[PDB]
Order: sequence, then structure tokens, then C-alpha cells
Amino acid sequence: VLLGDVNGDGTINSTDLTMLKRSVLRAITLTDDAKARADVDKNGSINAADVLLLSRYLLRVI
Amino acid sequence: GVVVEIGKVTGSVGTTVEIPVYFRGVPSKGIANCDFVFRYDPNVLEIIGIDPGDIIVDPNPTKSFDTAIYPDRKIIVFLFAEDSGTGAYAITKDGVFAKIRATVKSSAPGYITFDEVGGFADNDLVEQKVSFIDGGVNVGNATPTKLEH
Ligand SMILES: [Ca+2]
Ligand SMILES: [Ca+2]
Repeated sequence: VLLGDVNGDGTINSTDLTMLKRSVLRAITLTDDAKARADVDKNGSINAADVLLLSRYLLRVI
Repeated sequence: GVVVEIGKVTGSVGTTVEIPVYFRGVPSKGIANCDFVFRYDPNVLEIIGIDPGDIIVDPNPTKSFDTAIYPDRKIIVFLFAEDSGTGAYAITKDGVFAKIRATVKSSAPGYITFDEVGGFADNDLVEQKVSFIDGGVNVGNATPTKLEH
């Protein structure tokens, strides 16, 4: 539902970014609900491109 | 919790100044990430760049640290997210987080102010209590109200 809100706490911030990058490096595992929130470009995969898109959003360029 | 202090500096019109952003009360499990927004007046300050401070330990700082400058929006944005994925590049000590480089455009005070904060988390993703102290350039510049020393 709320794209970018990886941890599902209702706000999009850099803590979601940490969670996203650690999951992409397989340092953590996401819950299924979190996976839907993590796929920020909605292409069906969670990867480095999602990390970069979320970073751009947090830097407010988009 | 964490205290973020914007330094206070002085400088003549036309000169470049550096405004440091200090971190205190760094958590026992470090800072894995932080995002926040400061406000500034582009009539007073032309922000030419923001450099990472020495508490950014990633040997390639741009992997962990990025900023954005918006003169039209009158804001500057900070994004830190330690890039190791293991907590290795987290912030572990108090010190300078960033240095804001600005050319002084007028003698009026050039306040740099806390606008918004997202999250400040440690290596366990525990969000921290955070407070800000505003600062900027020539903070006391004013028309005198009386005759005084
Ligand atoms: Ca969140
Ligand atoms: Ca994706």
C-alpha cells in the first residue's frame, strides 16, 4: 500500500532505506507485507534500483 | 538522545564560510541512518556545497552520504545510510557530520534552521530521540536599539 514504507510504521524515512539495503545484501529478511512496500518501482523485484529510487525520494529530487 | 547542532560562524559579504553540523549523544549501537532537512535564506546565503564530516567512515563517503540543495525551495537535505550492510560504516563517535559551504550574499543574519527530521536509527534499527540546535552565519547582526558598548 504505502510504497517506500518498508518497515510499515506509516512514515517513509532513512530507516526504511537501511532495511531495504540490508535485505538486498541478504543481511536481513523482509516479511511478505514489507516486500510489497519495498518494491518502490513496482517491477516485481527487490534490488539495488529500489535502493536508489528510495534514496532519491528521501533526498526529495522526486 | 542524539543532539544535532548547527555551528555559528561569521564572515564578510562576498566571502565563503563553512558551517559545521555537529552530532552529540551518538548511540551505543551507532547511527546506521539519518535523514533531515534544514532551511536557509538564499538572499543571504548561496550554498555552494556540503561535504561529509570526519565521523563518516565509509572509505567511499558518497556510498553512505548524500545531500541535495534547493534554492527555489529554500532547503537543504541530508541523507546518511551506512553502506556496508553490517553496521561497519555506522557513525560511532561524536563530531562533525557535515560541513556546509556558503558564500555570504548580505550582512543580514543567515540562519540555518531545523525544518524536518525523518529517522535517526542505530544498527539495530532502533529509532532515536533527536533534538536540534539552530545556527548559521552572522547570527547577531542587527540595528542597535540603544547606545551601548
Ligand atoms: Ca517506515
Ligand atoms: Ca523493484
